[PDB]
Amino acid sequence: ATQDLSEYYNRPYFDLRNLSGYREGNTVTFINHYQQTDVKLEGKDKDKIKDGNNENLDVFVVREGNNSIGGITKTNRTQHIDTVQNVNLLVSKSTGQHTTSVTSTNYSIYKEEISLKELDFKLRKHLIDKHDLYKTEPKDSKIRVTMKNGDFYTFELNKKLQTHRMGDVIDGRNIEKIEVNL
Ligand SMILES: CC(=O)N[C@H]1[C@H]([C@H](O)[C@H](O)CO)O[C@@](O[C@@H]2[C@@H](O)[C@H](n3cc(CO)nn3)O[C@H](CO)[C@@H]2O)(C(=O)O)C[C@@H]1O
Repeated sequence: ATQDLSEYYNRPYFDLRNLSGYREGNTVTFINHYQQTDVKLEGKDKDKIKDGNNENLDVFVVREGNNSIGGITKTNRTQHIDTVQNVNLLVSKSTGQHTTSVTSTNYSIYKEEISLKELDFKLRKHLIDKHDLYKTEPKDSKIRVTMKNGDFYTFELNKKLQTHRMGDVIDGRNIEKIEVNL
């Protein structure tokens, strides 16, 4: 399962921007000058995308198992050459009963609207790359994303993000900080 988790979060992802998605049923189809991708609506995403053509979407694609789940957002209304938000990321690791660390960095946000799919996947890749995630059993460790209004979103690192959450989106301007406890 840990193996499975690392295989999943090590997969490539594709960050598509400002294109059309065509909803037929519970599937949104995207076409690139490179790939056709079919994206499943499994959650509250089902309630916002219109049947037929939807313009000016972005989508965060991870091939499952060219099928991906969720990760669809409104594209940015304006070009933001500067970032949308700077977010303190705070990782805490206990390399034993004797030693604890905190890494404290800046996570830039470039999207007005971002999916949980994107946060979950990117943070986990980060954590794999720089903090040995999934070299050990994850147990109880969680990412937590906290907003300015105190609302929060939890990602449990012992399982994949729940498919019904992949299409949930938040306002990237209102993310306050991100905290992880390995
Ligand atoms: C609503 C809000 O502002 N935050 C709220 C979040 C948030 O609604 C969801 O993350 C959106 O996807 O949910 C919290 O709880 C989740 C559970 O919602 C989620 N869940 C439950 C089930 C089955 O009943 N399937 N998924 O499970 C996770 C942990 O894996 C969380 O508990 C959250 O993310 O923290 C509560 C939070 O206040």
